[PDB]
Amino acid sequence: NLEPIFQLTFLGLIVLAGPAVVFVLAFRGGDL
Amino acid sequence: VELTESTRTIPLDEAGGTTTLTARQFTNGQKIFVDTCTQCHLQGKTKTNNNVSLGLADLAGAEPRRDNVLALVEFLKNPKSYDGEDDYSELHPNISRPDIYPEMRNYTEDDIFDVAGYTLIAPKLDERWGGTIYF
Amino acid sequence: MLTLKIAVYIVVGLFISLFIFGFLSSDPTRNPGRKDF
Amino acid sequence: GGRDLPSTGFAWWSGNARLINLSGKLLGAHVAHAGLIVFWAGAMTLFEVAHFIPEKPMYEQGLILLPHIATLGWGVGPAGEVTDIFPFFVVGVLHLISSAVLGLGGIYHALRGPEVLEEYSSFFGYDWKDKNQMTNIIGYHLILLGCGALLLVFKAMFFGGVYDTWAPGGGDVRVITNPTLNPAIIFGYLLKAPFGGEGWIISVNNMEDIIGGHIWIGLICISGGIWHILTKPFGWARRALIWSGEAYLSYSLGALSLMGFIASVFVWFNNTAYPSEFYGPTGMEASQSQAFTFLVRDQRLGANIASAQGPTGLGKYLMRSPSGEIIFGGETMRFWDFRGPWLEPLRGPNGLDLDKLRNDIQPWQVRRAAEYMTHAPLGSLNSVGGVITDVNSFNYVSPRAWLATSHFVLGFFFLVGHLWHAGRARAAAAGFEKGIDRETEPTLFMPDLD
Amino acid sequence: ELNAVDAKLTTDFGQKIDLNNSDIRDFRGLRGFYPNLASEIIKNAPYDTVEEVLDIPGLSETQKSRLEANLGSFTVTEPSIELTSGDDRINPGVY
Amino acid sequence: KLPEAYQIFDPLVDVLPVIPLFFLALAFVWQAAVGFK
Amino acid sequence: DKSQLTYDDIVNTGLANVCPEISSFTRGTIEVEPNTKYFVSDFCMEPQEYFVKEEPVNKRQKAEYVKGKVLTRQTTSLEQIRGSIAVGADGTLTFKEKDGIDFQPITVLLPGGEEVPFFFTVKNFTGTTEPGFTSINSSTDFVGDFNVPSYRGAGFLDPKARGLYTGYDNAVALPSAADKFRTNKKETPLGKGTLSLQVTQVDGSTGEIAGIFESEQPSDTDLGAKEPLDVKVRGIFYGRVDT
Amino acid sequence: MESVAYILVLTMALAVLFFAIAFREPPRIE
Amino acid sequence: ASLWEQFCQWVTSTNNRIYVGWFGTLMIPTLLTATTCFIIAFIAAPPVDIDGIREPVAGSLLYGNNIISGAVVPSSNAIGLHFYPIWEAASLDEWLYNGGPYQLVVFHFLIGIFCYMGRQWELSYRLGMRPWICVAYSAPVSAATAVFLIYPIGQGSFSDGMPLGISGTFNFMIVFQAEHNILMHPFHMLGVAGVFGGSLFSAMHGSLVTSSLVRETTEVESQNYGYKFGQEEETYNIVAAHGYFGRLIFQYASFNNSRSLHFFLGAWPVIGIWFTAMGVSTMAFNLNGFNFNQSILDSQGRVIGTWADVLNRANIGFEVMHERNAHNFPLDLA
Ligand code: CLA
Ligand code: CLA
Ligand code: CLA
Ligand code: CLA
Ligand code: CLA
Ligand SMILES: CCCCCCCCCCCCCCCC(=O)OC[C@H](COP(=O)(O)OC[C@@H](O)CO)OC(=O)CCCCCCCCCCCCCCC
Ligand SMILES: CC1=C(/C=C/C(C)=C/C=C/C(C)=C/C=C/C=C(C)/C=C/C=C(C)/C=C/C2=C(C)CCCC2(C)C)C(C)(C)CCC1
Ligand SMILES: CC1=C(/C=C/C(C)=C/C=C/C(C)=C/C=C/C=C(C)/C=C/C=C(C)/C=C/C2=C(C)CCCC2(C)C)C(C)(C)CCC1
Ligand SMILES: CCCCCCCCCCCCO[C@@H]1O[C@H](CO)[C@@H](O[C@H]2O[C@H](CO)[C@@H](O)[C@H](O)[C@H]2O)[C@H](O)[C@H]1O
Ligand SMILES: CCCCCCCCCCCCO[C@@H]1O[C@H](CO)[C@@H](O[C@H]2O[C@H](CO)[C@@H](O)[C@H](O)[C@H]2O)[C@H](O)[C@H]1O
Ligand code: OEX
Ligand SMILES: [Ca+2]
Ligand SMILES: [Ca+2]
Ligand SMILES: [Cl-]
Ligand SMILES: [Cl-]
Ligand SMILES: [Fe+2]
Repeated sequence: NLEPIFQLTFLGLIVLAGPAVVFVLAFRGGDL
Repeated sequence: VELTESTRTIPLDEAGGTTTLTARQFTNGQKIFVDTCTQCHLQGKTKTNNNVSLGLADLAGAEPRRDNVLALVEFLKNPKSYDGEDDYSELHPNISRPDIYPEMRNYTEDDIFDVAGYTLIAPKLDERWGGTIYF
Repeated sequence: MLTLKIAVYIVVGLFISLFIFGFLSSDPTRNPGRKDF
Repeated sequence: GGRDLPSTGFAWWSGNARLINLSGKLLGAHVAHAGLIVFWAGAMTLFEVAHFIPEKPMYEQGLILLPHIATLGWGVGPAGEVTDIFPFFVVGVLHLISSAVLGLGGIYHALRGPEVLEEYSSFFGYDWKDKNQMTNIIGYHLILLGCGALLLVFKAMFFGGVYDTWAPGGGDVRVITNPTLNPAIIFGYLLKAPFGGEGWIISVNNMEDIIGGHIWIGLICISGGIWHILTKPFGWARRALIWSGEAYLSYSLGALSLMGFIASVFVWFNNTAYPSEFYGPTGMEASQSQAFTFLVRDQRLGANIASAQGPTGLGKYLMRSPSGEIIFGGETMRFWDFRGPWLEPLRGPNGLDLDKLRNDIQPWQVRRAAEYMTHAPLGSLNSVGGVITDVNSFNYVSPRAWLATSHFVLGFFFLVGHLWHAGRARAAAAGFEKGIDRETEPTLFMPDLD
Repeated sequence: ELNAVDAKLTTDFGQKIDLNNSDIRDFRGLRGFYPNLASEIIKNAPYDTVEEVLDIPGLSETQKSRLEANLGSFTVTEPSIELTSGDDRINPGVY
Repeated sequence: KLPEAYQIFDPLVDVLPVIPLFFLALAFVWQAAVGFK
Repeated sequence: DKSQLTYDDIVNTGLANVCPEISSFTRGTIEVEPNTKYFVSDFCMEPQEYFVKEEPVNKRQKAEYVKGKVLTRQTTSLEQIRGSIAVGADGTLTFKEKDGIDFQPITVLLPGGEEVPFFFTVKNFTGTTEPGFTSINSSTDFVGDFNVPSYRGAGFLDPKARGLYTGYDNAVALPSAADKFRTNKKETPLGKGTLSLQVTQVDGSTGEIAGIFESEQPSDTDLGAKEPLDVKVRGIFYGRVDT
Repeated sequence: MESVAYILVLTMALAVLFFAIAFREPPRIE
Repeated sequence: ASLWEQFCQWVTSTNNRIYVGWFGTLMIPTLLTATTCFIIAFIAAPPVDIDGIREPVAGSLLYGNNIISGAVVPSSNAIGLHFYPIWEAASLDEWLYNGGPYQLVVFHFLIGIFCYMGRQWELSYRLGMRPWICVAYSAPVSAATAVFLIYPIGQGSFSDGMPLGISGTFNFMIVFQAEHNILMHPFHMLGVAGVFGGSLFSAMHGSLVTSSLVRETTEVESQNYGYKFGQEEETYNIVAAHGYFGRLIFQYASFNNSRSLHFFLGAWPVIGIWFTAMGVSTMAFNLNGFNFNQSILDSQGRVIGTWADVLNRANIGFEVMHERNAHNFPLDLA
């Protein structure tokens, strides 16, 4: 079913969002 | 073994006519059983009155006998006492009374057929179906 | 029974009072380190 | 502010202690966290709305937030039937959006705002040792807490009412018109014993007493707020308490632990503020429901339910409480203090009345008793309903069970946190939280014990 | 030495339904009996012979035909209080 | 169920409540990004 | 009086174990016709004093009753009992208990530490007066007999799981000595008791009657393990006669 | 009379507790 | 100089052989009360109708018990959660029949142990110590409160409290497994990890220290005489111990820090006992252990049993046999 595909995609986007913020702040040397 | 055709072959009425549920109908009846019936009819017992259980001897002993699909469908539309004398439409969940039984109000005729079919198939998968409360 | 109840109520009230007024009696100052507070 | 061990003396695993004297970053921590609480409120409400089957009882469906909203009188009708799904959705959306606002504000103050607020404003900047400012903040927040209790009062009296399970005609949303302002009843609830038959404040059994208590709480909290804005701590309070940020934290921890225990017991026993139409039956309710169900069933078969002795010699269906009240038999003798709207019509002055049990039992009481005895708060951790010896076909654990277990555990761990922060506050104010000084070790100057 | 219900199990109580001692659950094997006609049998007990189960007041014609149809499944022994005191005929503690 | 015009976002709502848990995880990640100092 | 009181007024106060009292000291009477049945509505029975006939080692010493203290609490009253008072041709009044809460298990403590449980009951009490009564008054003494069922039912299990219609019939913990105990064979015989209800107060305006009772009945045999002791119970009673 | 033996062993344990506390070997720094 | 200040100085005195303190003013009376009543009831109390079914259970030594079978039996099921002090009984014999000594002993004991925890803080404060020994003692306190108070509150009867006896404790455990499947409850599993691991770490730590003691004696005298009480030097070689244990498994599995190691020793069984106390406290509200009965089905739908199903058969046996005259109705709901 396509419901669980979207659930996993929304979950994967939310999961990557936090480490993305950390990764852009570490890659550009922000106020970590 | 597999869930064969003969395991899903159950009596339809009292005249010897039989019916054979599909796998989809068996799974829909099992789902309706888990969602609606099991709070009192877990493993074929009756937690509120275990003199009248879902075991095959008890279903055969009802008046008229309820070990076929049509009698079970008639019971879930108009439930009676075990001798078929007292009106139990305000005491047993049924599709004819949505105002007091809203959980059954969206179940179609084929949904009642499937849950009746599952009620007939489940005793031959379990030797403890319809026994005592602790068993 | 009533005499026992009154005696037990008095005994419990006296011990609880001691605890409350004991911990109200500058108990932060009763320590071997600093006691200004 | 130091963000490492060499500059703070606190490790990473104790990092938030680096904020104790950084009031701006502390405020941002506090405000982002509130974001989180309002976020869970909104997102959990939207989840519960999305999974809700409204013709099915809420307690069958793993819901702990929609019962709270339904008890306030939103989206429900008689017998707690769901009229409209939109108030629950509205409560969810408003919390979720606001939580976005609160999260943005906490991030600001935490990452960009000034790390200390004392050089910026005297009203907002605080020193933990400044007893006037600490009581000012207590006072502002007390006026707000009293306003919240008065908002519950306003919802019950002026803006649509609350769900009363005890309402005549059946339980319904009703507007409270005569709240109990009598302080004898309101504070005699505080004076009642925390034991069987008395139940302290868990035994509040009517909405008039609840709404009147919140009028008094609102009045008490508003008056105590002004008190603490206008006043300073007195000498006995100054000499009795520890005055530090960790100390005030630990005082709040002990308070939170107490309210967590009270909440777990409240949801386990009380069916008025936690109506059984939304939360399911209490355990006492379900046991009395089983005894009533089999009283009715055997009476229909012609048993003399009053003259029937059981195997022990006590009455099988009816027996006497230790003070003499006519109560249900078997193990539910323990639960003879239970009161419920389905049961109280069959009760007389002496207890359960024989005439009402013979010729006043209605079919809805039988239906409710069967439903409540089969929805007893017994269940496995993987949500298998009923007794633990039952097989896997009934997916049910009561919301009362989930809420009570959660809050008991939370309450216990917050008592542990109280002990940890109180003890540490005492040691840090006394100066030996980092260990015994070797030169001035106090035991080396004490005399020997024997 | 046997207790009294064991000695009753030696009799015809241990083979078929006794209108004076059998619990209501034993009437479920006859079609149309549980719960109403069995309750009327238990309430109007005792009986000296099987035949006076037909002389219960308030029996309908269908109930009389059902009782006549299942007359051979019934026995009558002496009423034993060990099975009848405290309404064990209605609820003997068996579920 | 959600109201009908919101029902296209039923899966996203289904993953909404566990976002605070990730926040507890996220701090550890940030400490891992700075060396757990 | 607990007539205007509610449940919340009576609960946990012990007033649910006491029989209603005829407030009116009216020494009235209730007129009765010579072949009519009058129903008794809420017959209550409050035991107050408890005695057990002691069993001495001597055979010909006087037996005598010794007072016992109740260990069970305020759970010792019969109430909500329906009955019938029929008047025969010769004015003989007959009290006949029908149903209600007509039994309480009561455990009393004797001097010496012997605990005597007994099945205090008025079950199927039939009690006659002297002939020649035209009313119910202060001279009405219903003297008669009632049934005493066994204290333990036949579904009771002893601490070694032996009972009458359930449980073992032998001492299973001692496999070579299992059938050598007479306590393996349980029995529940039907005992008999004597009850005198002496009416002392008749309120003819509402048909209320009150008075005293003296009762004698056997005690618990523990499924026939021991011989029953004789228990004498004295107390007070109330009822409402339906004219 | 087995109760006498039980009371004796429990009393011996409690008396050992009393003597082990009130008349312990006192700890001394030397 | 005042009489009250002199009493405050005596109560809080570090020179007392047994420290009293303000928590001790509550602990000493309560614990002495519960100890006296427990000893008297364990020796001589008459049988208690625990289940409220007029079937009194003999618990004391004088009524035929031994030390193993003896107990102070819980209060009557008829009492439930009702407060039953001595003065609410019509006689002492009624109070004894209904299990009043259990309520007296339990309530005083529980106050006494909470004040024991507070007294541990109090003496740590008066000695200039760090204050968290009482946090460690909160784990046995939480377990005692779980079995004596919290489980009766959740089940609605002190009759469901753990009896004050050895075989009564076993009865409590067995009935608890029958009704809650505590073995399949992940928090008991943490308790067991707590006590098994705590004993493991007790043995490892003791063995590693005893293995690495500095030679200070002869082999005639006991090695314990190589330690002087109050000596400044360390009595064992932590580097040898670490060099042993980091070769027994590998180097970074071994503590080189004594403070880190001692923290771990304190923390592991305390956390485990906290978890199992919360398991019993949550099973009070019948949030039971894992139910995997008929979790596995063959393609037809026939049950394939597992070890959980055999465990469930054992749980049934206990359940249908326990309090065998108490139940009148098909479900054990509390
Ligand atoms: C409720 C959870 C919570 C909150 C609100 C805080 C808040 C704070 N911590 Mg603590 N912390 C927590 C949990 C929390 N912490 C936990 C669980 C640990 C253990 C791992 C720590 C360990 C810790 C240490 C060791 C330190 C702090 C410090 C701080 C402060 C400065 C943070 C900083 O410099 O980050 C900088 C980090 C970043 C810039 C990375 C990005 C962080 C942002 C917030 C991500 C937000 C993502 C979010 C989805 C975006 C939404 C935006 C909008 C739509 C709303 C800040 C007030 C520091 C301190 O004391 O300051 C003096 C410090 O040294 N914390
Ligand atoms: C007060 C807190 C609380 C309570 C009572 C509930 C209760 C419930 N939730 Mg909700 N939930 C909560 C918080 C809560 N939740 C939070 C914070 C989140 C976000 C992560 C969610 C997200 C959520 C979702 C997404 C769903 C639920 C669902 C449910 C239901 C089934 C729960 C279940 O199967 O659990 C299983 C039991 C466990 C997982 C056990 C967890 C044990 C914890 C970790 C122990 C912690 C102990 C202690 C605090 C640790 C401290 C350690 C240290 C101090 C030493 C139930 C009604 C489900 C439902 O039916 O909804 C319709 C569902 O789908 N909840
Ligand atoms: C408890 C929460 C709290 C507290 C105490 C503060 C305190 C402060 N903030 Mg912060 N802030 C918060 C939340 C908070 N803020 C949130 C949630 C946001 C995001 C919207 C911000 C965003 C923010 C910014 C961007 C700035 C501040 C600034 C300031 C400082 C100056 C305040 C000022 O000018 O007030 C005087 C202002 C008023 C009296 C008007 C506002 C009145 C409020 C907003 C209306 C009603 C409140 C609310 C809507 C009621 C419902 C709330 C609900 C949760 C119950 C002060 C230290 C400034 C700063 O850092 O100074 C250096 C600054 O630049 N704040
Ligand atoms: C949550 C809000 C809050 C907080 C944090 C405080 C905090 C404080 N208050 Mg304030 N107060 C509040 C609300 C609050 N109050 C309200 C709403 C009112 C109005 C009624 C007042 C009225 C008030 C007055 C009149 C006074 C204070 C004072 C104080 C200070 C000392 C209190 C103290 O030592 O208590 C410790 C408590 C005691 C020493 C009393 C011992 C009695 C025993 C221990 C009670 C045990 C009860 C038990 C634990 C729980 C049972 C629950 C229930 C049945 C009772 C402290 C700063 C005092 C002060 O310095 O004034 C400026 C003071 O005189 N408060
Ligand atoms: C609102 C309540 C509150 C507040 C504001 C604080 C605030 C603080 N605490 Mg305290 N604490 C509390 C409650 C609170 N605590 C409770 C209830 C307990 C008992 C368990 C403790 C026990 C405690 C100890 C033992 C210590 C502190 C310390 C501290 C300081 C540093 C904390 C830090 O950086 O954490 C960093 C955060 C982490 C390392 C992460 C914690 C991980 C937990 C175990 C997760 C629990 C699981 C959770 C339920 C979700 C499950 C997720 C799962 C699915 C994976 C800070 C001042 C420290 C201190 O004394 O500083 C002076 C310290 O050593 N706290
Ligand atoms: C030498 C005598 C040995 C007795 C052994 C008895 C069986 C014990 C089996 C368990 C093994 C576990 C030991 C691990 C511990 C271990 O490794 O032991 C070693 C230890 C000697 O070791 P060390 O020389 O290093 O001494 C350590 C000292 O520094 C002490 O701290 O032996 C003992 O302590 C005494 C022997 C145990 C004695 C225990 C008491 C037994 C007496 C009980 C009899 C009462 C019955 C009453 C009826 C009369
Ligand atoms: C500081 C810090 C921290 C913290 C942070 C925090 C705590 C935060 C937060 C935050 C928050 C608190 C947030 C938020 C948010 C929200 C949002 C973003 C929202 C929204 C919305 C929406 C978009 C919605 C939508 C919808 C609707 C409208 C309805 C329908 C459904 C849906 C869902 C679609 C940490 C730990 C990291 C550490 C470092 C530092
Ligand atoms: C709303 C409501 C209500 C009402 C309620 C009320 C009215 C209340 C209250 C409340 C209150 C009124 C409270 C309180 C409290 C208190 C506390 C909780 C305390 C305490 C304590 C402390 C904390 C102390 C401490 C100490 C000591 C002991 C001594 C030394 C010093 C110190 C400080 C340490 C009712 C129920 C009607 C109904 C329902 C709703
Ligand atoms: C030092 C700190 C404070 C301690 C001082 C307190 C002293 C004692 C106060 C209360 C003790 C006596 O309090 C009194 O107890 C009896 C119990 O027998 C209660 O009496 C209650 O039960 C008895 C049964 O015995 C009934 O007869 C009575 O009708 C009923 O009201 C009273 O209602 C109560 O007022
Ligand atoms: C300082 C107190 C510390 C505890 C010490 C007290 C116990 C020491 C022994 C003295 C006890 C004597 O007290 C007496 O004991 C006997 C034996 O159980 C009890 O007798 C009890 O048991 C026997 C048989 O088990 C029964 O026949 C008797 O009917 C029953 O009451 C008495 O009721 C009690 O009064
Ligand atoms: O008491 Mn003690 O064990 Ca709790 O579960 Mn119901 O109660 Mn009775 O049974 Mn099973
Ligand atoms: Ca349902
Ligand atoms: Ca979905
Ligand atoms: Cl048992
Ligand atoms: Cl029961
Ligand atoms: Fe060590």
